Amino acid sequence: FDLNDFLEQKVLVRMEAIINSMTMKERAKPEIIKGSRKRRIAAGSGMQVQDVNRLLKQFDDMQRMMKKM
RNA sequence: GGCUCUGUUUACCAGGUCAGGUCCGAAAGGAAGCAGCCAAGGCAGAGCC
Ligand SMILES: [K+]
Ligand SMILES: [K+]
Ligand SMILES: [K+]
Ligand SMILES: [Mg+2]
Ligand SMILES: [Mg+2]
Ligand SMILES: [Mg+2]
Ligand SMILES: [Mg+2]
Repeated sequence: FDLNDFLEQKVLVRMEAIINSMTMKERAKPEIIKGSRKRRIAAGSGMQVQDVNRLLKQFDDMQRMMKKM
């Protein structure tokens, strides 16, 4: 379960936008998204880095649930 | 070394086109710009000079 799976699953638009600014490697392994990539993704999606942090957290909470359920 | 062909590789760090998202505007209209793709660069094989 990665960001591609989360992608398929104005807030929803904002969330898809952040994923749209990512490279395929970032969507496949979100853990590689550190400071520099967050900044690139944020500016590229018209968001603030804090918005990218919230999206990544939500993705993480979902991945954790899927791993279980 | 150079050029060409072919394969492959490359988040951002002055290229092009820029979906989505963003920004300015009441609108008409504009703008910046990530991903992708393209170009280009990296690593090689081959050919030519
Ligand atoms: K090549
Ligand atoms: K682009
Ligand atoms: K952009
Ligand atoms: Mg680039
Ligand atoms: Mg550009
Ligand atoms: Mg648009
Ligand atoms: Mg408006």
